[PDB]
Amino acid sequence: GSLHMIDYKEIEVEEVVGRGAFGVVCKAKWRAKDVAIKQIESESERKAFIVELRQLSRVNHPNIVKLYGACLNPVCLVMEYAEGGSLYNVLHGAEPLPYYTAAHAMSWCLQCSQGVAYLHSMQPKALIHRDLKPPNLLLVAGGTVLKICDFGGSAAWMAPEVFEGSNYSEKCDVFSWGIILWEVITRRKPFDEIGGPAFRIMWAVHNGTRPPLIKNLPKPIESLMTRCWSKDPSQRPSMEEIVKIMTHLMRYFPGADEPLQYPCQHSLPPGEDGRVEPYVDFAEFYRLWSVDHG
Ligand SMILES: */C1=C/C(=O)[C@@H](O)[C@@H](O)C/C=C/c2cc(OC)cc(O)c2C(=O)O[C@@H](C)C1
Repeated sequence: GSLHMIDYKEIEVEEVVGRGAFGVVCKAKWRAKDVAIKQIESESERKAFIVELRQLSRVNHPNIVKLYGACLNPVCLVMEYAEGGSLYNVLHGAEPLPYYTAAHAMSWCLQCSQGVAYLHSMQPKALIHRDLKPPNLLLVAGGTVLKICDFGGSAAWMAPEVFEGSNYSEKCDVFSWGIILWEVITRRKPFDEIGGPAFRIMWAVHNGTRPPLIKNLPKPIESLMTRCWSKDPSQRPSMEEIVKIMTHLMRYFPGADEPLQYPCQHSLPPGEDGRVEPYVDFAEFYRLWSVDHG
């Protein structure tokens, strides 16, 4: 895999757009176009920036944030600017929050599984993301196109074998994906009710706690979600299987290409009796499903 060699002088560093695992993300201008720059803040980040460089140099997929190139003085990654910001901000950010549909929710998850299945298909060795969560998922094309960034606060999406220090596989990303599917359908932060620190989430998840069940969730979606959540990573489906299932389910989710443009004030969490109400509405799914089946 190859990457551009860029002069920091060619970059017009604009405002800070966020902060990740290491470094800082700024909006910037490079070769008349808009970019996202992840600059180095401390000498300790060098090993991570280099590993991210060699990894992202071989990665080319529509659902993965494109790394245009890099600077080596100072060390900085020049990427495509995801104008729609993070999925976390769309779901849980500052008001006004956008309205979104069951079709957007399923589409975002399909697209995330498409990018992760590409990473897992990597030869000679599969690439594991290890930090799949809404802050690391970015949106473009009016909030309709999802792109994964920052390959590995995260305890709520972490597979129990990972924090157990156990030998884990690409099945840890499948667990995180299952949590994200619950999170987009409910528009709730997973394990928000469990007060911090992280060890309290880890203890609960390690003991079998999973997000509450969704009232009126279609049985095929419920089965997929809970299989992804399995304690035993060998019982979880592969990403290739999630892609196929999610692809087939989209026939009952039209409208995923509709940009996010509507204001939303639905933004009120009802209650918790072991079961939560979905934020999205499955009425149209059930209707479209009946036409095909009976
Ligand atoms: C991808 C994820 C990441 O580090 C997160 O911490 C993220 O939430 C920070 C924000 C990144 C960001 C934000 C915008 O618009 C607000 C646009 C972008 O292109 C990016 C971006 O590319 O972030 C990645 C470098 C990291």
